[PDB]
Amino acid sequence: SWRAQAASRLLAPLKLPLVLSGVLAALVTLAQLAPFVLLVELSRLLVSGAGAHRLFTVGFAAVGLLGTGALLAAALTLWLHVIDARFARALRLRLLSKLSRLPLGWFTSRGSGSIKKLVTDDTLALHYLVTHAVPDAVAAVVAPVGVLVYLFVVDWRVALVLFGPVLVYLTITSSLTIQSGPRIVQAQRWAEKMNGEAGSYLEGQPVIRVFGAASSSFRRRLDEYIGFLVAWQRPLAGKKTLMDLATRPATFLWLIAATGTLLVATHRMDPVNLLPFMFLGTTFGARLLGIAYGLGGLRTGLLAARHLQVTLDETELAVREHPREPLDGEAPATVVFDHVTFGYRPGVPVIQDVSLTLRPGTVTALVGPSGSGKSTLATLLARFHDVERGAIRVGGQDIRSLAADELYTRVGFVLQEAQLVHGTAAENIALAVPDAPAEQVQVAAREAQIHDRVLRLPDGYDTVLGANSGLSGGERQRLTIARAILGDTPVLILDEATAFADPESEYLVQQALNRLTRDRTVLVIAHRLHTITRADQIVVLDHGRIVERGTHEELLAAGGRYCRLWDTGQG
Amino acid sequence: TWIALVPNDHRARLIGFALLAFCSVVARAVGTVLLVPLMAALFGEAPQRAWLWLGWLSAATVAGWVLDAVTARIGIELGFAVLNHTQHDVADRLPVVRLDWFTAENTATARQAIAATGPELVGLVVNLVTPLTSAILLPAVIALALLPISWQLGVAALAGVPLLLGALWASAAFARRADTAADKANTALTERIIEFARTQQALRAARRVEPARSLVGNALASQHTATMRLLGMQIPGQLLFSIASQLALIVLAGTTAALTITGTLTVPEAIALIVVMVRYLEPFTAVSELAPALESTRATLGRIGSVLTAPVMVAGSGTWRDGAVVPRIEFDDVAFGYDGGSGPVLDGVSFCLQPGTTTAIVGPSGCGKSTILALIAGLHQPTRGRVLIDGTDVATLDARAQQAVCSVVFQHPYLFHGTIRDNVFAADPGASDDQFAQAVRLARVDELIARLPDGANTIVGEAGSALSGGERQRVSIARALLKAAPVLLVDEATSALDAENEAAVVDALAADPRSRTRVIVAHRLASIRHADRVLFVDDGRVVEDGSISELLTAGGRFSQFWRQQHEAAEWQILAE
Ligand SMILES: Nc1ncnc2c1ncn2[C@@H]1O[C@H](COP(=O)(O)OP(=O)(O)O)[C@@H](O)[C@H]1O
Ligand SMILES: Nc1ncnc2c1ncn2[C@@H]1O[C@H](COP(=O)(O)OP(=O)(O)O)[C@@H](O)[C@H]1O
Ligand SMILES: [Mg+2]
Repeated sequence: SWRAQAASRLLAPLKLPLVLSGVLAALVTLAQLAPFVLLVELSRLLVSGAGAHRLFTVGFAAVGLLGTGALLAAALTLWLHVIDARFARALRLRLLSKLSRLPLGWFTSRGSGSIKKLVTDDTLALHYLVTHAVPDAVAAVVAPVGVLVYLFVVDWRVALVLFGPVLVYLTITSSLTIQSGPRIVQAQRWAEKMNGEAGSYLEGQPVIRVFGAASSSFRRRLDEYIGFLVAWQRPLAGKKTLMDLATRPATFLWLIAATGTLLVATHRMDPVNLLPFMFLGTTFGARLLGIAYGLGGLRTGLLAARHLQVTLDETELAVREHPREPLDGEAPATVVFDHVTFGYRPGVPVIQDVSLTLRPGTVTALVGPSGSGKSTLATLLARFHDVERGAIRVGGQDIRSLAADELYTRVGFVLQEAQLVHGTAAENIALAVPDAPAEQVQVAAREAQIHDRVLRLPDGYDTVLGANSGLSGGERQRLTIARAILGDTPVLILDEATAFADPESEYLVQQALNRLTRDRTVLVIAHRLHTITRADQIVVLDHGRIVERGTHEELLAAGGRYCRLWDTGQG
Repeated sequence: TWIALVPNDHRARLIGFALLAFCSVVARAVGTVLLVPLMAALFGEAPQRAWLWLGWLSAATVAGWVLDAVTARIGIELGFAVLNHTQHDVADRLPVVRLDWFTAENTATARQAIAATGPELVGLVVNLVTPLTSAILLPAVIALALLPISWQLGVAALAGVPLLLGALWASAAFARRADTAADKANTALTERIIEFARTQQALRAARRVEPARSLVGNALASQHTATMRLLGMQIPGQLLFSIASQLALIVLAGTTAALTITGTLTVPEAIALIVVMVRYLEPFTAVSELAPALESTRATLGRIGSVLTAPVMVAGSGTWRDGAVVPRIEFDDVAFGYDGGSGPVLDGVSFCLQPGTTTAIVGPSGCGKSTILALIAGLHQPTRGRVLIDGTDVATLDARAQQAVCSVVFQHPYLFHGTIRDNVFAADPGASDDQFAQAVRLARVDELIARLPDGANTIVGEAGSALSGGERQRVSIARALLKAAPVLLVDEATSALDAENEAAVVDALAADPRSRTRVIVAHRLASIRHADRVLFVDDGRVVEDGSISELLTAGGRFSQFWRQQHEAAEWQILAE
C-alpha cells in the first residue's frame, strides 16, 4: 500500500492532528530521556568542586524537567482523546447514513454477526489505534534514534563496538526467518482448521454425550495439532536462546565495561565521558525490539480501517433514473418482466432472460430444483439488486425509476426472517400505517390468528418484545403476516417455506396466508408443488432461464419436466 | 482458580527450575556489585588497577550466560509440557459441563479457549514467567548486596522497592479500568446501530426508514457527555509510573550527592553508586514494558479459567446390575427450569410408561417437548423430581453406564468431520459390517449411499458435502439404530419436500427386531398413527394421556389437532 490510497486512507481528515500529536509525543519522549543527561552533568560537576549551589541548580533543573514532562504527557493524552472522540462521532454518523442506503440484498448476503463485527469491532479497533498505537509507536521509534545520536555525539567508538550484539541478532533472526518459511503458513492453516474443529465439537455436544465414541475424531485432531506445534517449536530452540542472549543488558554491560577500561587505561577516554554509555547504553538492545513491537502493533487498526473504508465506498442503488412515464399495458398491478439477466458476481449469471408477465388478480408460482435461481427472481422483483440488462416494471413503470417509498408502497412482500422490530406489539403490528385507531390492529391480529396469543402475552398490546419475548417462529411469522395484511399493498411475494417452517403451528399460518392473499398478484416460490394446482400460471425454471410456462392441467398434458416433478411421489 | 497447572507430580523439575532462575538472578545482581569497584578504580589516580575487576565482571557475565541459557531451555521444555497437559485437560473436561451452560457466548468462549491458546501458552511459560519474576526479584537482591557497601544508601533501595511496585500496579489498574470503561461506553453507543441494521428490511418495507434513521442520529448527536471521567481517569495510567520513577531517580542521586558532599564517601565511590542506582531502577521499567503482553495473556487464560471453572453434573455411585432388558420410564413430580433464562417450564408432570410400547408425544411448538426427551435420556437434571427408569433413579448411575440405556435421534442432526461410514459406526465401534448393512438398509439410506460418488466413504462433515437436511437426518437415524440400548427416543426433524425421511421413521417404528421401548415426538399423522399411548403436552403438563382410538371420539384438543393435520395437508393457494 501507499499514500493517497482512498480505500485505506479514510483517516485523511485528521492527518494534521496526527502529525501534531507525533511531534508532541517525540517531545514527551525526549523529556523522559533528558534526566540521564542531567545526571551526567551532575556527575561532571560533582567530580570537580561544585559547591552545594551548583548541585541545587541541577536538582531544580531535574524538577523542572519532571514537571514539563508530566504536563506535556497530560496535554497529549487530552488532545488525542478529544480529536479521537470527534472523529469517531463523525464516522458513526457517516456509517449510519451509508447503512440507510445499501440495497437489501447486501444484508442477506453478509448476515448478522458480520454486521456487528464490522461496526463495533472496527470502531473500537480504530479508536484504540488513534489513541494508543500511533503515539506509542512514535515514542518507540523516536527514543532509540535520540539515544543513538547522543551516544555518537559523546564518543563515536563505544557505539561502534556496541553495534556487535545488534549485528549478530540481525544475523540469527534473518537465518531463522528464512529457515521457517513453510512452518509458519502450515501453522496458520492448522489454526484456521482447528477453529472449525472446535466449533464442530462444541456444536455436537449432545451427540458426544449420548454416543461417547464419536469424540475420537476431535481428540485425534487435537493430538495431531499439539504434536505439530511441538515438532515445530522444539527444534529452533537453541538458535532462539542464543539469539535472545545478545539482548541482555549483561552483554552490553560487559562490552561497555571492557572497551571503557581499555580506552581509559591508555588515557584516551576522559573517564567522565563514559557515564552516558553506562546509563543509557544497556537498554539499547531492548529499544530496537520495542521499535519492531510498535511498528508491528500499528497493523490491526490499519487493516480494520481499510475494511471499514472498503465497506463505506460501496455501490448504493441507482434509484430514480429518469422516470419511465408508465406505459399503456395496465397500471393497477399488472407487473411485467423482460429480458432480465443478473448475477451476484460479475462473471457467472444466475438469471437469463425470463420475461414473464403477471396479470392483476393472478396467482403465479415458481418451481425448480432447489438451488436453480428460483427465489433470486422474486428477490429481484422487490428491488434487492439491480438487474444487469432488461427492465422490470410495476404497472408499466420501471422499478428503478421509483422512489424507495413509492416502490414499497405497492410491492409489499412476505419472505423468511420475520424480523420483529422490538417495541409495542400493537405498534409492531401497526408498523406499516403509523397510527391505526387501536381497532384496525385488533381486527387484523384476530384475522391473522395471533390475537389469542398476543392476549395470552403477559400484558397485552403494549408488551415490549425482545430475545426473551417467548414468541415462537410461527408466532412471529403470524405477527409479520398481520403487519403485511395491515399494509395492504396490491402486489405480494410468498416464500412458501414460511408455511412449513413451524410444522406444528402450520394450519393457523395457512389460514393467515389465505386471508392475506385474497386480492393481490401473488408470486409464490413453491417448494412443495402440490399446493400449486389451481394457480393461474405455473412457471418452471432450471439453471436460470425459463423452459416452459402454463397452467397445471395443460403443462401436465404436455410432457416435459413437470410430469417428471409430478410423478415424483405425488403422481 | 485452576487456570494453568503443571503436571504437579514431579516436584523435582519445578524446584530445580526455580532455584536455577534464582541463581541467574543472583548472578545478574552480583554483576553491578562487581561494577562498583571497577567504576571506583576508573576515576582515581591509578586507573590501571581495574583490570582485575574487569576480569571478575567477565567471570560473572559468562556465569550468567550459562545459567540463563539453561534456564531458557528448561522453560521451553516446561512450556511444551504445560501446553500438552492443559490442552488435554480442557478437551477432556467438556462432556461433563452441565448442558444449560452453553449459552450464546459461553460457547464462543470455550471455542476460543480451545482453538486459540497454543502459542499463547508456549510463550506464557518463558516470555512471561522468567522476565516478570526475574526483573521483580532483581532490585531486592541488588539492595541486599548493596547493604554492606553503604548502609545508609542500601536501606533506601529496600524502602524504594515496595513504593515503586505499588505505583506500577496502581498505574496498571488505572489503565485497565479506564480501558474497560471506554469500550463499555463504546458498546453502549454502537448498539443502537447494530439494532437499526438488523431490522433494516422490515423498516424499509414498511416505509419507516427515514424517521428511525433521524431518531438514531438525534440520539447519537444528543448524548455526547464524554470526557471528564473518561479523560481524567485515562490520564494517570502512565504519568503515575513515569513520575514515580523519575522521582526515585532524583531522590537516590540527591542522597548520593549529599553523602559525598558531607565527607562520608570519596568522589569516585559516589559515581559508582550513581551508576548502580540506574542499574537498580532499570528492571522496574523492564517490567512496566510488559503490561500489554501480561494483559493479553491474562485475557487469553481467563478464557481457560472460565472453561474449567464451569459447573459440572455428576451422578456416579454405580448401578445397572444386569441391564433391564426392557425398562419402563416413569418420572413423577418433576420440574426443570433452564438455569439461565429462567422460567418454570415443565413443572410437575407424571406418567408411567410401559416396556416395548411406542409412546408418541404431541403438542404445540415451544411447550417443553424436547426437554422431556432430554430428561428421559438423562441428558438434563430435574430440579425437583426423579426419573425412575426401571424402578431406579437415573442420577444414581456411573456416568459411563448411564449413557448405555438410551439412543436419541436429535432434532438438529450433527455429523462430525469424517466420512459417512465413520459417522454410522460411531454408535458401536466394535460392530460387524453385517449389522451396519442391516441398519443402512433399514434407515432408507442405501439409495443415498449409492446416489453419491466413490461409494459409502464420503467426506460428509461440513461445507454442504452434498448432504442436505433429510439426507443427513437419515444418517442420524441409521446411527441411532446401531447403538443397542433398550430405549429409542426419536425427536422428529423437519424434512419437508422429502418423503423418504418419513418412510424411514415409519420403518424404524414398525420393523425392528430389538423390541425396545420407544418415544417419538412427532406431528405428522403417519408417524403418529403407529403408536398406542399418546401424550398431549400443553404448556409443560400432560393433558390427554389416553390413546388414539379413545382420544379421537371422546375428548378435545386432539380432535382439534387431528382435523388441523387432516385439513392442513390439502391447502392449495387458490387464484382468488
Ligand atoms: N448470498 C449469496 N452469495 C452468492 N451466491 C448466492 C448467494 N445466495 C444464493 N447464491 C447463489 O445464487 C443461485 C441462486 O440460488 P437461489 O435463487 O437461492 O436458489 P433457490 O431459489 O432454488 O433456493 C445459486 O447458485 C446460489 O448458490
Ligand atoms: N438453551 C435454552 N436456554 C433457554 N431456554 C431454552 C433453551 N432451549 C430451549 N429453551 C426454551 O425452553 C422451552 C422448551 O422448548 P422445547 O421443548 O425445546 O421446544 P420444541 O417443542 O420446539 O422442541 C421453550 O420456551 C424454549 O425457548
Ligand atoms: Mg423439538
